[PDB]
Amino acid sequence: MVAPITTSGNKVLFGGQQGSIAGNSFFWSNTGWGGEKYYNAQTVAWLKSDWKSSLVRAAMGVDESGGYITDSYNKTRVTTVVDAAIANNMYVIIDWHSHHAEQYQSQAIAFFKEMATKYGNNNNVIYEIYNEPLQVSWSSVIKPYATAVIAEIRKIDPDNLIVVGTPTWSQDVDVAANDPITGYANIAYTLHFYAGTHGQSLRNKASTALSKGIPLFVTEWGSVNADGGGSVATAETNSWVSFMKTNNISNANWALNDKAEGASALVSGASANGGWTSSQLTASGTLAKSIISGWP
Repeated sequence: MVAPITTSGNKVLFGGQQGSIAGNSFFWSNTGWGGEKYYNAQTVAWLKSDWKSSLVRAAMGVDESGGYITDSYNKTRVTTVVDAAIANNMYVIIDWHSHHAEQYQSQAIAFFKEMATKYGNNNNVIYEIYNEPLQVSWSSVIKPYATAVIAEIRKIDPDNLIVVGTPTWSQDVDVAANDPITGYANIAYTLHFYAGTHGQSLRNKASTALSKGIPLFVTEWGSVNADGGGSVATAETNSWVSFMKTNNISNANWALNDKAEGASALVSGASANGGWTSSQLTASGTLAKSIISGWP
């Protein structure tokens, strides 16, 4: 039903043609952290019908407090959002939302094997296997774990996109480009930016990476500071959108959530049933709807 996603050189393709999609990341799924109330079919359908979103990202907390490693119901929140994205003809990222993914390798393999088995025949699904590595080695920390998890997914789901986290909160895509994962089909690399913190020096590294032949996917970006706080950087966000559209870079905005921080798209109390009007969107949410609604 939706077009299958593939990669070829530095391009992420849809039904074999260049293009890109825009949508939304939910906040951490973790029990007690307040983003869980939006993991439901009404909010998913509303992002589709009112924001024209093409994509939702289920950000399943792993080793953080209330994450999947101690609270099994995180997986239920993910499957609820996956089923709803399929029901609404939207792509969906299943995101192992950890800063230490290599330390939970067997758990990550088991989880992605169960997902690939249940969902691997749907074109909608994208596997994101390591949200945000920290200041750790690409060759000696991330790449060996990413290779192990990809080997296992590809034995079950030969095709659907896998997106791999990069060093330094998924900034160092130019490092991954110097030592890419070869031999497996349809693998892209994560770039995260926050417009209040990151500008031209980070676009320069993304340009280097694309020049060296690797495809990028922005599974998370914000218009505020990297810690999720602060003011919307409208002009810097525009420069990033220009860069993403130039290079057909798909993207998910952080976060569809109503916590009292700058990155939250919604004003606190915004209904979990969706139906939000203009005043229930924060400065960041207003700008993200504009970008997503206008995406080519």
